[PDB]
Amino acid sequence: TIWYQTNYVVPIGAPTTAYIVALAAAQDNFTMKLCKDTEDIEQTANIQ
Amino acid sequence: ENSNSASEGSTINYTTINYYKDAYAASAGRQDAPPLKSPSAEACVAQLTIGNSTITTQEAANIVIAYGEWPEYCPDTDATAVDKPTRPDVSVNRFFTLDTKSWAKDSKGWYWKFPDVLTEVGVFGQNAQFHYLYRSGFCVHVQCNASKFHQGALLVAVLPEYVLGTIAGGTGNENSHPPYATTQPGQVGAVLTHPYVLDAGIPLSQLTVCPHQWINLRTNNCATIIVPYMNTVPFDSALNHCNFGLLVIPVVPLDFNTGATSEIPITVTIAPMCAEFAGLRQAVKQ
Amino acid sequence: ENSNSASEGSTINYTTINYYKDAYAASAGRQDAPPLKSPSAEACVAQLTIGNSTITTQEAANIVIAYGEWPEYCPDTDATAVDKPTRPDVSVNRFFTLDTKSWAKDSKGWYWKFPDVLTEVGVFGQNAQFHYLYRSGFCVHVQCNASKFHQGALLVAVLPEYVLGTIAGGTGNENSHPPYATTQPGQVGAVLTHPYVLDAGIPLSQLTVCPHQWINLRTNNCATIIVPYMNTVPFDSALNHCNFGLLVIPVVPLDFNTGATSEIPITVTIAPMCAEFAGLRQAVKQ
Amino acid sequence: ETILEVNNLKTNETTPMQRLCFPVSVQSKTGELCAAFRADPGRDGPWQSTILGQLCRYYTQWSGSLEVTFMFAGSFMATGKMLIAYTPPGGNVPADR
Amino acid sequence: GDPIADMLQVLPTAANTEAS
Ligand SMILES: [Cl-]
Ligand SMILES: [Cl-]
Ligand SMILES: [K+]
Repeated sequence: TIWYQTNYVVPIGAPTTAYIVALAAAQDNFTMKLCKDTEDIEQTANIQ
Repeated sequence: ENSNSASEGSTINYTTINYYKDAYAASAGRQDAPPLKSPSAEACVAQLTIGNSTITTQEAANIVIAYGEWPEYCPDTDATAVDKPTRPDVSVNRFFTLDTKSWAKDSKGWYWKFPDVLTEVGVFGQNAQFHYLYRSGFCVHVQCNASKFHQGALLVAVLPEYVLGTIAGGTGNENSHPPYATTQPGQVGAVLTHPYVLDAGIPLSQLTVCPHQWINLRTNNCATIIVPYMNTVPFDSALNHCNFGLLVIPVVPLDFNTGATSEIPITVTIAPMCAEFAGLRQAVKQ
Repeated sequence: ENSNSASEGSTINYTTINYYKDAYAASAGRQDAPPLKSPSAEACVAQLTIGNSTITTQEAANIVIAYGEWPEYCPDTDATAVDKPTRPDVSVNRFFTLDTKSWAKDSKGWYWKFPDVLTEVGVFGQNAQFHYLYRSGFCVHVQCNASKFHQGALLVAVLPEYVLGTIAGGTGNENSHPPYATTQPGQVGAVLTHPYVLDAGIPLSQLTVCPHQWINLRTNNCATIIVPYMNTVPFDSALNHCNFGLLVIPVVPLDFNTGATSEIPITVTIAPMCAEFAGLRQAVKQ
Repeated sequence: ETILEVNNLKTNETTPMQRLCFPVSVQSKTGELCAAFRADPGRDGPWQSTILGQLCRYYTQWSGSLEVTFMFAGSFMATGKMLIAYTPPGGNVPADR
Repeated sequence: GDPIADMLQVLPTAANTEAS
């Protein structure tokens, strides 16, 4: 969760809404196990 | 001679005169960064991590060490209670953030009492309630952001034994007293009614004689003060006694032009340091 | 060859055959007081003191060390969670006494689940609720006094992973399940409806294959069992999972002549040992 | 690191680019929640858009520490502080700061 | 220096019997 600790503050002349981009990655102690097929690709018809 | 003088046990040696077997009967005689100027961490993007929490400052010369003393557990030479204390460590020595205050152009100022602020928060709170005896230091971090076009200055200070007084009925004839909600406002803190005299008949102008730091909007957006345990006894009740008060007072009022963000909050984040407890029994809230 | 056999990392060496790059593809091959007989403290007025509490037994050859292993904090080689755990020590590793049970001539028997019994008791309870991860051993002490003219025998045993079952509607056609109050009865414990099968389709007669001690009224008035942490993971939720159950069952019914004291209670006193917690957040009751 | 679709709303599926960043703005009430999401790398949701999430799906189990980087793209004149928390298992989204 | 002082079960064959 990300909360406002103080506030988003600006002087006159700057936008009162902005955006944040969030990125993610694994650290060096990360590993994976038991190789398997993914749910994120399917095939419902012929690939021509 | 019996070594029962009040000065017995101090580093300073005095040359006195005596005609009795008790040392305290003797004459006063004669003797034969600075702790009070708010020593910076150096004088004694940055990141202070404690427990599972991290705040981000900028410089170590921007962290005040109250009276030049870092928090520590009670040494055996000063302890009196004989039970083994519990020092829970990471579950209690970590950063807790309280309700945020809103700084307005006409705000008077606020105060919080320690350890009252956290007696009902987290594992620290539980330990404070389950034990008769408590003791700890604190890392106090006050946060306030504003733009390069805003202006204002908060004095952030730690006043040990912050006893509050009343206006004595206005006329001074009434011996009234501050009520419980005023002396120990808890987590939300309280507002000063007469900041000039700190609601206690003493000048705000001299508050800088106490550990403090300024939050001058044009230069900084946070203040950090590390406070050691201070008391006339080595451990005490976290419920009955507040060792110190935190004061945040706008000495130079907040100002900005119409259209600039007017919602300027002030947030207090505090971490007990070297918290220890003793005299275990059932939980007591007050 | 990849060292991915299930037996990899054990003290026993096996001589196996393999034709593939993965060790687990290999044949089973051939290999090339007692931990199960409830080892007494000696085999591995007395007073056991822990924290601010003391119970009084008689002999160390009367204290069972479950599976011959004394409780210990999780070693670094077995740990997986990376945060520094909190080990509050004396505030949690101390004796807690639960509600007393009343032994009657027709009592069926009782059980308690661990750590469920203490999740709402003292500083241990608070830590169990504030942290996702919990781990500890226990010193279990069961007390029962009666006169030299009373008779009876309680089997006091520790059954790891005590999963309860139902009578399946009596007929065996209903796939019913034990309700929450039955699987985790809390501090007050619960009563067995079919002690002969431990309410789980297994024989009470073989329960002695688990760490146990008898309380035979003519010889002793208490049983003490020290239990190490047992689980397939190094830490776990104190709320979702009970590592073991304590069973107190009158195998030889209580008896005495009319006029002898008929109010014969059974009291359970337990002390967490090496309790540690991790994964701090807000308090969660369940 | 790859981009997390924290702003994965049903209402922006037809303008998918908007899923790549989320808003922060002047608040009138303090301590507000800005965004929340689970930390399960292989679960449906924000992590699915990351290559970490997609490779996780070619495996059954994982282990280790993760990192979430937040990049503020407002103006140089905008300032403020946010509290970013990771709540271990036990309940639901914390109700307040 | 320290401010606070407080801080195999079954063998390959069956056991033999020895003459009394
Ligand atoms: Cl007043
Ligand atoms: Cl049943
Ligand atoms: K033999």
